[PDB]
Amino acid sequence: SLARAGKVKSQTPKVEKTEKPKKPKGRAYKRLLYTRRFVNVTLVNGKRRMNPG
Amino acid sequence: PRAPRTYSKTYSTPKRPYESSRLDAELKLAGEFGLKNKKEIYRISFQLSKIRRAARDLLTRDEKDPKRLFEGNALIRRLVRVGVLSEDKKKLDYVLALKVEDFLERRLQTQVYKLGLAKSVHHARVLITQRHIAVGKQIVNIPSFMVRLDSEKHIDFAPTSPFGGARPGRVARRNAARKAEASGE
Amino acid sequence: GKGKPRGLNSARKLRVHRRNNRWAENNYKKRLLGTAFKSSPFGGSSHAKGIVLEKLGIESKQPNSAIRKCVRVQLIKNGKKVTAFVPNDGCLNFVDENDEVLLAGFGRKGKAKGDIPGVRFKVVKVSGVSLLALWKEKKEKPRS
Amino acid sequence: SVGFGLVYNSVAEAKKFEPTYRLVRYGLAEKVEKASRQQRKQKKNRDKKIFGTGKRLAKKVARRNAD
Amino acid sequence: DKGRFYAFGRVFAGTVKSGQKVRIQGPNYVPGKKDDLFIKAIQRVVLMMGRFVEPIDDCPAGNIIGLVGIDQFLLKTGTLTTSETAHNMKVMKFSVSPVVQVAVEVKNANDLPKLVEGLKRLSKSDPCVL
Amino acid sequence: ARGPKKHLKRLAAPHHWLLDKLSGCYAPRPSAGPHKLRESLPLIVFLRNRLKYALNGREVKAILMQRHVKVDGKVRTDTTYPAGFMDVITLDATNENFRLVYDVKGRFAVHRITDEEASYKLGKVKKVQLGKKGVPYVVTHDGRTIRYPDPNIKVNDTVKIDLASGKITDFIKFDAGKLVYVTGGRNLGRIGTIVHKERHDGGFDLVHIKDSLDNTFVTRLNNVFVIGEQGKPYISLPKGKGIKLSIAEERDRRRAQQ
RNA sequence: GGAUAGUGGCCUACCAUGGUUUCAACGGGUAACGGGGAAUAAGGGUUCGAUUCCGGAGAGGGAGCCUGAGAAACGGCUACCACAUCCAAGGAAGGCAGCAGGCGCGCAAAUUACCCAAUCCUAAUUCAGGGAGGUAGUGACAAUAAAUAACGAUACAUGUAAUUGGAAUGAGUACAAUGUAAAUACCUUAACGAGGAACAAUUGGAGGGCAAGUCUGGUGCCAGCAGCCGCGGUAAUUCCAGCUCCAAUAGCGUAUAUUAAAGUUGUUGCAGUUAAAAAGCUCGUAGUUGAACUUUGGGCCCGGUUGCAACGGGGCCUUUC
Ligand SMILES: [K+]
Ligand SMILES: [Mg+2]
Ligand SMILES: [Mg+2]
Ligand SMILES: [Mg+2]
Ligand SMILES: [Mg+2]
Ligand SMILES: [Mg+2]
Ligand SMILES: [Mg+2]
Ligand SMILES: [Mg+2]
Ligand SMILES: [Mg+2]
Ligand SMILES: [Mg+2]
Ligand SMILES: [Mg+2]
Ligand SMILES: [Mg+2]
Ligand SMILES: [Mg+2]
Ligand SMILES: [Mg+2]
Ligand SMILES: [Mg+2]
Ligand SMILES: [Mg+2]
Ligand SMILES: [Mg+2]
Ligand SMILES: [Mg+2]
Ligand SMILES: [Mg+2]
Ligand SMILES: [Mg+2]
Ligand SMILES: [Mg+2]
Repeated sequence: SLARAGKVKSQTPKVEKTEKPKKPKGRAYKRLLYTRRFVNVTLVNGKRRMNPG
Repeated sequence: PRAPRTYSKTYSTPKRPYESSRLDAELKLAGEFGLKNKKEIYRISFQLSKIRRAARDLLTRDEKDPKRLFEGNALIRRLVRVGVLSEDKKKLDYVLALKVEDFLERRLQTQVYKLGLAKSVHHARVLITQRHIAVGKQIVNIPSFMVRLDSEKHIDFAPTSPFGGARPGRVARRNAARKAEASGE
Repeated sequence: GKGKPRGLNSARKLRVHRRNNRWAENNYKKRLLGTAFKSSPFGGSSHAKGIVLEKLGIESKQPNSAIRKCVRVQLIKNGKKVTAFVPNDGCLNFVDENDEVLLAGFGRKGKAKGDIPGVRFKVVKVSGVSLLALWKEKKEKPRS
Repeated sequence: SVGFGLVYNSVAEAKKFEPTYRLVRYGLAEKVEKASRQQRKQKKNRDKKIFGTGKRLAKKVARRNAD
Repeated sequence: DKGRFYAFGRVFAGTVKSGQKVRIQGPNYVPGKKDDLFIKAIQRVVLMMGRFVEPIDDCPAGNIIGLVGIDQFLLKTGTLTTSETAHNMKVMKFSVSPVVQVAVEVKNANDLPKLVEGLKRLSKSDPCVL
Repeated sequence: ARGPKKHLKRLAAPHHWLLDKLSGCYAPRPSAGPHKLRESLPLIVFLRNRLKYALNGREVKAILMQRHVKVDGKVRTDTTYPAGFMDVITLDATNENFRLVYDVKGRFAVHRITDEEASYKLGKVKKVQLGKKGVPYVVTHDGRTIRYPDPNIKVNDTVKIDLASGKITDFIKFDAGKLVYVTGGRNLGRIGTIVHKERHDGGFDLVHIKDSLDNTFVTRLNNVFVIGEQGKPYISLPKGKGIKLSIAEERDRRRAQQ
């Protein structure tokens, strides 16, 4: 039935965003990704990984 | 109305968007050559594919054919002039074996770094973009320039753009004007 | 042989046979018959404006649940009545009875998408403002 | 800076052959102050309606509006 | 022309210009936060007279003028401001109210969109109709 | 469509004019005149694009208005006068004379000539007919009619035209071993000698031409222009003399100046 | 014979019964103007082409016609049909599928701007005219280039932590100048114009296809996501959010159509026992296809191209022009 549309979005707590420093856009972002992925930072976990736990 | 204006695309996207090996190779190229995005790699691969198709169509023709000879010689001349094709590989079969890195090396952003004018490819990129590099007597503020193997001995700083000239800059002016007051007088 | 003429002078039969057998393809037959113009309430167009007639709760097909909150809309172009899904969490409050809505296809070239039965269109805008720009707080619906 | 240059054998030849806008730029005979294109075209269209000189029509409307 | 409905009103402060960025404020526009407020521009300032409109380039405060190219943005009334902290003006309360109510339904079910459009245009042509 | 066209859109002009693509919407339409529309060369094109003397069409008109230009002895104040093959452009100011001939690439080359031979012109005899009152005459490639011709002059021959008295001084016949210019087709601008003429009654007559480099090509009779006998041209040939070097040899000649 | 500028059943009089067609006539449909071309394409193909050029047709629908070389012209006329304008009601005037602009229709498309400076065109003609055309305004149609940072010092384990510093620049704004018909914009620059360099990049995703979380809170077959498979019914990697990460990036997503993928239209190049498909069977016209055979083989020369050899031609006889 109707009169239930938006139930979860309505009763979803409004967690506000967390201010962080901006990311460098463009060629600087490509540089940041290249260093994060190909200087062998501690992200391997055996072979390779891209998110923590 | 006036004649149509001809225009062509200079790149081509990959068929498979999310191939991890291709993404890693593209990121390696972008990091090594200080590229802004994947569109520059796409453009280089598109140019390489056009050249490869031309050389293939020429190689299907019989040897000493007039058209094959003329067009292959012209293509080899252009590639060695731009320095992508080495001087010992003027055969039209090593043209087929050209790579993306061969074109990316002749970039002005790569050459400014390899000539010691910059500390990194990204430093060369910002220096070129900020009009600091002159190829001959002409400022070239575009990292993709394809130095012609004779302008390489001429890549230097411009008379303007105060790393190769007289003026002391723009932020140095305000810094001096603030330091004169901060000194006390 | 392979069941088709190979003779150098059999081009007429070959092309006539191909012409006859192309009718078994759905896209070719629909294009040559102009099915989209007569049928397919969107008369060969990507989008169509309409006036919302009723909010309905259409129960999704098995094995699913969660009735989908569609709207019955009368198209301005031809007066045909279609059902349009309102895709977002909520967003049924962003559409009202007797409202103007832009509808697009559901992505499956006229086939019903997902577990929604008999629904081949979705709402893109309502009262002239994007449904996504209403779901996000970027814009607000004009007062009416 | 790369441009074009012309050197006529005389000032009379320069006036005879140089375009009016370039002469006005240099300082020679100035731009002729005509009306806007819309107004000029409207004026010529209005004159297209009247047949003769127009003093006949002026005298004819001298009486009417009124008597 | 059905659906233009020139915006008649008075400028109380400042000068309005043809082609001037202005803020449309709704009759219930809160001036603190965002509400039904538009950032649009005027297309033509108009002098309204005995049924003939004269285009005007600019009009000073305390005068009567019409506006062309606006009012698809405010339903009934409202203020056009250039300040960003400009409270909307008063709601223009009248001694009468809509009290006689009737139901309307088209005989031809097919032109319900026409009925809806006519209702929406009448609800803005008449100030006291609801 | 209701009458003759008077405009010439760009990209519809003959490509041998080498007009700019984006200069404007239109190209100078060759007015009616002696040679043709396609096979012509407007004076505005010759003065603003081939000699660069004038910068605009207004300047071309200014040049033409003061009787400076002269085509075949006459002033020809027409901005788009259809100058064509063998026509003599003479300007009294900047006194040099050009004979409009075809270069090896088929364009109308700028070919300076001298006053002592700009007097005459050559003309291919288009037809030999008996006019009114039994007076024979010849019609030439440039639309000239000449009364009382030599009784031995036939079609496909060439006639030297005084261009001052406008009369025939000499005539060359069409035969094997005569110097011929190619005035149309793929080989437009080539110069060679006649090897053989295949007749093809009803159809089109074909003629084989052999250049000085021994290259032999066949072309339609309609676009061959006898200019003399081998080694003795009656006119001054252009810089390349219609050799049609291959592209490789052209590149070699270009690279021979370093 | 008439008519035409002229051929011609183009029309007329007489005469004959012919002319087209399964090699598809004729009829019907086209959301069909044709082509140069466009997209996609290993090859072969498939789809599109109203639209910058060429040809045709039309100026609301027809029809008729004047002038004129050229019109069945429409910013020429006449009538009818349909619309529709002003009227003092007697009458008179109409044709934006030209340029702007308005209404309507819609998913769907811009200024009632400037100028003849270029391109050309027209005229009695260097001079005048040109919404042809050019210029600018609007414009994320599409296309090209590529800002959003770069480099040091110091601490920790080349990287990291809002531990600091000096440089560089254009995005802008603007003397002037160039550009322009007048400009505007671009280039070139006097001065100004970075530290959160807030001068802050977004669009879609993170189960698989398909690159990226078994993170946390919420909801609990509800709300919703989901192109498809599927997720959600109190342990949600899939919804709603925060963090982090991914992809492309001044672009990204969505809908429709189309192309490749599609060897799922197969000529190349499909399949037909059981997945869809061999006619119940035979005859047979059109069509398609159809056994073998007629100067081969000797030989002597001249001679071109690639490196004395190969490959390419020509001339003679051999019962042979
Ligand atoms: K389920
Ligand atoms: Mg078509
Ligand atoms: Mg049609
Ligand atoms: Mg077309
Ligand atoms: Mg159409
Ligand atoms: Mg056309
Ligand atoms: Mg017509
Ligand atoms: Mg119309
Ligand atoms: Mg007509
Ligand atoms: Mg008209
Ligand atoms: Mg007309
Ligand atoms: Mg128009
Ligand atoms: Mg930014
Ligand atoms: Mg700039
Ligand atoms: Mg999530
Ligand atoms: Mg994965
Ligand atoms: Mg199959
Ligand atoms: Mg079965
Ligand atoms: Mg079966
Ligand atoms: Mg048979
Ligand atoms: Mg046989």
